[PDB]
Amino acid sequence: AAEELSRCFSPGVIEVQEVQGKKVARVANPRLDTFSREIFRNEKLKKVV
Amino acid sequence: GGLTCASAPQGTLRILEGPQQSLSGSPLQPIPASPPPQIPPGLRPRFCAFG
Repeated sequence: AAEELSRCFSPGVIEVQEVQGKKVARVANPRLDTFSREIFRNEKLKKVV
Repeated sequence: GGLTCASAPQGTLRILEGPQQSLSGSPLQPIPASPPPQIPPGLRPRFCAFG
């Protein structure tokens, strides 16, 4: 789901880096986000942002 | 030279050119379907948010 979340925002916002075997996701430069709301199209991940 | 008359003809054979065989092929040849539009390859966000 982190690689799915990284493509719902503009390129640069959610980086997906490994922390002990799993690929967690964190915010990084929220300034870049074009505010296109593409994550609210995704049903599993409109409850995690 | 008298040219007398004769009896009634029984049947009348009609000679005519034959039907055009081997003109149409046994499968049909349709115009192929115009393709559905593709998302073109190499599409990326070219607009960065300012500042």
